[PDB]
Order: sequence, then structure tokens, then C-alpha cells
Amino acid sequence: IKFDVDCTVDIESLTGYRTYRCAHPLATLFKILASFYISLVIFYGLIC
Amino acid sequence: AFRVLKPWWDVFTDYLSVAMLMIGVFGCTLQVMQDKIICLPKRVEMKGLKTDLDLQQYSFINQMCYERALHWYAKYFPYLVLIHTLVFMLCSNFWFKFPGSSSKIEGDILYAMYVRQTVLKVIKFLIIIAYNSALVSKVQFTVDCNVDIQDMTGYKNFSCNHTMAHLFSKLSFCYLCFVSIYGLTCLYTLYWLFY
Amino acid sequence: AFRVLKPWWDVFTDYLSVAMLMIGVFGCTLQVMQDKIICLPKRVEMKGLKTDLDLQQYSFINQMCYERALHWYAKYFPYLVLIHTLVFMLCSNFWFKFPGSSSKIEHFISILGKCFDSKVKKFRLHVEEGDILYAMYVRQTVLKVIKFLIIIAYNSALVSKVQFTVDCNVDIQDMTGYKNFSCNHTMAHLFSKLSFCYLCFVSIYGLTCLYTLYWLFYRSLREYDVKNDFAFMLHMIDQYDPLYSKRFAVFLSE
Amino acid sequence: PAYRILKPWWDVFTDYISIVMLMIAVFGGTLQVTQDKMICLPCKWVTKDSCNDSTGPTGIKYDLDRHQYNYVDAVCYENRLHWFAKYFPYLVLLHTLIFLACSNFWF
Amino acid sequence: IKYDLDRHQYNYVDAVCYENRLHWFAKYFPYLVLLHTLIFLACSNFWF
Repeated sequence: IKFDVDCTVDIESLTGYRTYRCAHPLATLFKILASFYISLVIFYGLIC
Repeated sequence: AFRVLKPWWDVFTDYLSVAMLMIGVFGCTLQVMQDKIICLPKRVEMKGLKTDLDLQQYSFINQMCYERALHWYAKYFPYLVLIHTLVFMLCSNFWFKFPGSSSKIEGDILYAMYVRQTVLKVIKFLIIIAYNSALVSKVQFTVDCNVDIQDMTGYKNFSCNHTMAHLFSKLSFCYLCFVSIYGLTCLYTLYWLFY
Repeated sequence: AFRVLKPWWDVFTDYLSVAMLMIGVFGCTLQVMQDKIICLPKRVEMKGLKTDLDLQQYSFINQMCYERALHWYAKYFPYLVLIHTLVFMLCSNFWFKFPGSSSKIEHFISILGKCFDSKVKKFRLHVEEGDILYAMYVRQTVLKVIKFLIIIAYNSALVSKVQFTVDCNVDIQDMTGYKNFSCNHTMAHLFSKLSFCYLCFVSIYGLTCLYTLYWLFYRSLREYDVKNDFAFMLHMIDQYDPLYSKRFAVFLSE
Repeated sequence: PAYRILKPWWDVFTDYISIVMLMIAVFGGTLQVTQDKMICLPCKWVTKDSCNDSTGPTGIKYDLDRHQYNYVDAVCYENRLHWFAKYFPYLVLLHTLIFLACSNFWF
Repeated sequence: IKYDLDRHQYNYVDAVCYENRLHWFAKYFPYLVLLHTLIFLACSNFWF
């Protein structure tokens, strides 16, 4: 989960460029939720 | 075992926690739907000031400045409020939920848990205030970001405005008030355990 | 302990409060979703008037002018109504959310039901030692009158503040190239009529409170024999139903 | 029901934990449904399939209409975004559903 | 590259290509699933 990715999707015949840099606006929030979920899973596993 | 055992202050704290939860849910909904930052490049009868930026470039600038510049308290305020209010409700109802205490209420372990719950709530009030008071002023309706997006947008300095901040300024402040009253109805409880 | 305790004016106040809360929630929803300000630069067969402004620049101007120029009352009328209605409802229901009155009224309803079926000696000892409940009700009604007066008096002036058209002179130059902007608040003309209906509801609420003032300050309900608390709690059920007083007065008689 | 006596304390704690996990799965799922996009800009100067990144400033012109930006966003989001970034809430929801199924299977 | 197509032309071509050359099992999968589950439920609870 990264905020920015680089894709070489390789479609020049449609757009005309080689590689693109893209921002994933929800990446930070998804990382926060992933950490929260793994903490909850750790508690669940300890109890189990 | 749910209605007559609640004293006046417990019910009033429950009402305040419900109000705080409602405010947190409203803030989270606003953050989900109508939370965005509008940016412009800083340094380019009267005519316009065209900067020849396509819409996708403006969106990229908005997201870069939003993720990098804005302080995390402004971004993640409603989730913090929701977590704190949920923890308060959980620790208030824990005196009923716990099976060891639920069986007895329905040894002196029953009272130590209440003392610990009151201590935890007081500590929560103190630690909530510790950063809420010092970070409420952090939010600003305007902001200035210098982000390394040149050679992608051609600019380096941007003036942005965070639309929700104003309402958040009217929200967190009011939320802080609902903390203080709650704190009283918390501290009073602790006093009844010691006075 | 639910139906017999509500005089008709109390039910009218409850219904008006419900309607006001509905209006407040509707206004809050409209503010959240469809509240926005449309802005244009003031001054640059007919043609266009191209100001060569990007969409992002237009949106920036919109947000700046909306946050700055638009009046605070226009921005916070729904939440204002929400808070006032919540305070009214909380004040009205606090008389029964309070545990002490919950202990008093529960016993009063038990003894009233027992007296209807066909403790009173202990009742006239433990209950007649009050009179603070009559004072509490009087103070709550006075507080409601205060709120109604303050609301109407200060709202009748600021209601005219909301306007469809609006003007903003904001230092957006060197970012957009203009300084003066003409804008419109799309839902302002709807907010005007919404606030007018809210004012009418509050006025009827205040008139109901004024009639409750007549009921509370015309015949000195402190005495009726019974003490002030028992006389007040008898007058309440008498207002709810004139008959139950006759069936309650029996057990007092020796 | 009166089965509340058959649940030890840890079972109640796991029920609450599963409820919280389900709540965050629903939240992360609606967020992923209604807003999850990629915002792509092409890089003009490329060095080894990577962005080199090297009298006021004037904006760069890529000469791409909006629909081409949408298409490149869709393609990049489909291909060069790791599945765990996209399908995190659905995996959380599936794991919580099977945890709840395990918890209440004997009932 | 440039195609000199306004936004509405893109929307129209999207609509046409979506109606014509997208396999129906992609468009109408959820409706088929809903129908099959409804008839499964009606089979399970017909006698009751």
C-alpha cells in the first residue's frame, strides 16, 4: 500500500506515453485501517 | 439489571457519549463525502490569470498537497473522535458486560473494576485534552504547500484551502465543550469513590 | 406514568418540537449535500464574456467567497435550529429523566391506579413535604418562555440577512486576476421560507407557553386540603382528565 | 435466548472484536467502492522505464483530453496496483464472516 | 495523441459499445444471481 505508484502499462497507441506516475489518494487511510485490522487480529489470535 | 441500577451521573454520561458519537459520525460522513482541498499555483478592466493546467493536473496537485502538506490532525480528526467515544462507551458499559461482574450484579472484585474504570476514564479525559487543546488551532482554512511535483505540473509553490476546516473549527471546538462537561460528570464519579 | 402526565398544551409543545427537529434535520441534510455558492468575476446580437478562468480557479473562488462573504447565520441556521430544539426537548424530558422525580411520579402513578381500582396516609406525609416540583415546573416553563422570546426577537432580524445574491471583495488577485465577485447562494430563497415556517412554529410554541403561564399564575395552585406539591400533582391529572380527581379524593376522606 | 451463560468471557470479547472488524470492513469497503481511484500523470522524460524528473513558471502541457486520463487511470489501477491495496476490505469482510461462522457453528 | 472528440462524444461511444459489444454475462450477472437465489429460497420454503 503506497501513496504513489509508477505504471509502465505500455499503451502508446492510445495515449502516446510510456510510463505514468499515479497517486492513490486512499493509500494512507487504507494503511491505517490495515494496521488497525492486524492489531485486532493479533488480539483475536492471542485470545484464541 | 439495565435500568434501575444506573445513577443520575451514569445516565447523563451515557447521553453525552451518545451526543459525542453522533457528532463523530457526522464528522466521519463529511470527511468521507465532502472533504477535499482546492489548490492553485502560487506564483504565475482586468483579465483572467490562466495557468494552462488540465483538470487531471489540478487533481494531482490537490492530492499531493493534501497528503503531504496538511497536518494529520485536520485529516484524521473524526476517526480519532469516533475511537475515543467508542472506547468511552465500552469502558462505561464494561461494568455490566463482563461475565464475572455480570453474574454477580444480575470478593470485592466488583468494586476494584469500577475504580479502575473511573481511573481509566479520568486518564482518557486528561490525555484527550492534552492534544485536543494544543492541536485545535493547528487547522487553518488556508494552507501553503511547497511540494516536489515540478516537472509534473511545472510549479513548486501552491496556495490551497481545506473546505471542511471551517466546519471542523466549529466542530472540534464544540466537541471540546462536550469533553469538559463530560469530564465533570467523570470527575464527580471519581470523587464519590474517595470523598 | 406516560399519558396521564401530559396536559394538552404539553402535547402541543411535544408535537411542535418534533416538527422543529424534523425541520432542523432536513436543513442539515440540505446544507451537507446541496449547499454551495456560485461565483463570477464582477467586471471584465451579443457575445460571450470570456474571463479565461479554469474550473479549478472557479472552485477556489467559490470556496473563498462562501467561507468569507456568506453570513454566519446562513451557514449555521440548521445547526442553530437543531441545538435549540434539542435544548427544548431535553429540558422538557429532564423532569422525568431525573431519578428523584422518577421516584416521586412512579409512586404517584401507583397510588393513583390503586385509588382508581376501587398508602395515602404515608403519601400525604412523604409527598406533601415537597412543593419543589411545582417550582421546578414553573421554572422550566419560564425558561421555555425566555428561550421563545430570545429566539423570535433575535431571529426576526437575521432572517432577512440570508439573500440569494451576494457580493465578495476578497484578496484572490494574483491567484485568479480579480478582486470583486458577484455570487449567489442557490438554496438561500428556500432557507428564507424554511426559516419563516420555523419562526411560525416557535411563535405557536411561545403562545402555548404563554397560555401555560395563565394556567400557572391565575389561581395560586399552592393550595386546594393538600400541600403545594399534592395540589399541583392533583391539578395536573385534573387537567388531563377531570374525572380522576373525584376517584382520588375518596381515600383522603376519613 | 438464555445461551448467554454458555459463553465464556473470551467468547464475548471475540464477538465484540469480530463486530469491530466487520465495522471497519464495511467502512473500508464503502470507501473503496465510492472513491477509490488513481490519479495518473504521464512522465515526459523517461530514464529506463522510470520518471527522470529533471520568467515565472508555466504549466506543462500533455495534450490529453479528460477521457484519456480516465482510460489511463483505469488501466493503471487495474494492472499496476497491488491486489492487497484494492481488495483489502473484501478480504477483511471474508475473514470476519468465517470467524463468526466458526464462533457460532456449534449453536 | 489527439482525437478531437468532445466529452459527450466519448459518453455516446461508451454507451454504444457498452450496450452492443459487452458480453451479457458481465452486465447481468448480479440479476441472474438474485433470481437464482430467490428461486432457491422459494424451493426451500415452499412447503412451509
